[PDB]
Amino acid sequence: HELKEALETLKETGVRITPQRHAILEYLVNSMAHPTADDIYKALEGKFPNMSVATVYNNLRVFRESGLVKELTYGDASSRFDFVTSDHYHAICENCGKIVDFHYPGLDEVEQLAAHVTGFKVSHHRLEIYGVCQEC
Amino acid sequence: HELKEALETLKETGVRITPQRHAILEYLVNSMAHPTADDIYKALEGKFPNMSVATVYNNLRVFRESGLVKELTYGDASSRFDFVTSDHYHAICENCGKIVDFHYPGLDEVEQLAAHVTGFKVSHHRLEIYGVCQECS
Ligand SMILES: [Mn+2]
Ligand SMILES: [Mn+2]
Ligand SMILES: [Zn+2]
Ligand SMILES: [Zn+2]
Repeated sequence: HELKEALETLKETGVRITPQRHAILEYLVNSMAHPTADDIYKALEGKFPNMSVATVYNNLRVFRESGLVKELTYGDASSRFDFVTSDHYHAICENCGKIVDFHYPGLDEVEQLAAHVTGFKVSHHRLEIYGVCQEC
Repeated sequence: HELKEALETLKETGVRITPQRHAILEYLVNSMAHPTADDIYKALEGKFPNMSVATVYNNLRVFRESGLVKELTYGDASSRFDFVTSDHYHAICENCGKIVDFHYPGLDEVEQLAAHVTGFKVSHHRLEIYGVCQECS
């Protein structure tokens, strides 16, 4: 399980798992959205009455640092979060902004090709597909 | 041809070409960098003593709107600009931010595949490749 593994990964970097830090994870696993802190907040305010939104935004910043989630920094504005379940391409709606998952290998090529044509130690690549829902 | 065609396209949407508006283009064609307003500014302050940075930032915003240049919005603070041609790929330096340009036909595949697996009216795609120089340079 993705819970099981992730929970051990926290232990590994030190991070102790309080009941709320757990609740945030279980949510990130189950919710096949790409939620923002506030969606996590209002979903979990439960239940966790004394937890602030910044605190969500902090736990997430912990999880990010220990490679248990990616921060979709784009853009503006508020930030979205995936879960490094891996991996993974993003198709976004130009209108509502929803984020269907989808996979496509491969893929390299560049890495490999550009590495050739530019003389660059290629770290990784980012690929986004844009369109519309579903309408929306 | 580069200039010739572009100059005609301004004429097309109406936009009149003053000496400075011209100087900006010739620069954008010649400089196979992906300059920012300020690189264009300090390069052309010349020569064009009375033209402000915002003015550059405006003519470029004109050129953008009439599809003669793309604005590399990413990111944070300053914006980069690339004189549109065809059609087109970017590999970025994680250290100094240099932008080479490569080409990988193609393409698509998805676009097409995703369109199938998600039920989307796929407009376009964006692809960057990240690495390091060259060391840098
Ligand atoms: Mn995703
Ligand atoms: Mn380019
Ligand atoms: Zn939509
Ligand atoms: Zn570099």
